[PDB]
Amino acid sequence: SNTQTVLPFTGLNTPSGVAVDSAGTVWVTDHGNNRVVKLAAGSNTQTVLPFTGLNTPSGVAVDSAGTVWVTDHGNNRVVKLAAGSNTQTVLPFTGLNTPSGVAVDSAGTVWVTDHGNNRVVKLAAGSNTQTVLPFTGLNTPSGVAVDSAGTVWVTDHGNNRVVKLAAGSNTQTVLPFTGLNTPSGVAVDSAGTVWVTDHGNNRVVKLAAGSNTQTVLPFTGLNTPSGVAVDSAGTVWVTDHGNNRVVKLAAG
Repeated sequence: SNTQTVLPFTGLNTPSGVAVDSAGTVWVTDHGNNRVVKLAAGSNTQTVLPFTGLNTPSGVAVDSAGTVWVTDHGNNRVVKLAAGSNTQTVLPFTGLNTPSGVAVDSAGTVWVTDHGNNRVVKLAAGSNTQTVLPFTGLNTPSGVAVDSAGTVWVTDHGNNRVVKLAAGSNTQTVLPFTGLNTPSGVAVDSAGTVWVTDHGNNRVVKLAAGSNTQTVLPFTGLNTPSGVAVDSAGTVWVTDHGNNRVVKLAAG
């Protein structure tokens, strides 16, 4: 489409990340206000999740159970709230430094871009020992997305590239995006399409599966877009960080 919708969040400051579930509820890390906001599917009024003590939260992920995970960037930790709960838990990652993004799958595995350590880590559900993924040469990685097959995509911000690892692979693959600058976030669908917030170029790009054709989505008025989420229909949500707003565009 050529119709972009501003979601009725209020009072955002430098929003950093966005997640959308299968019901169409939208969660946003409202970075500059140290809070996570939500627009429940069917509602026109946001709520603020009962996390406590966040500092510059950088990213959010949600599963089908409605559990919400947040990279609490300024406190070097990842926090979680189960649906209905008013008290968060802290995941047993170790040695994180200003983590920038998070993704989860249906088994409960949690992946984190450990930005300040130039690495990506994961916790299998139940694990007390994170795994360092076999990426190499990352610089200030900014975001992560996973699919149902366990493939992981990472925006390697400092090197202007997107890298992926399939489950069981120990060889990283650099995707055929071109012309990226300081890319900030990544999203994927189950058709293999990859979307990136190409922050430095104020644009959102799509890489089509197979053809590897790269197109620019016709958002308008973006500035320093910070994060992205997609649904199965190809609707794309973007945290338009420089304008303190969240916008969406339906496919085509």
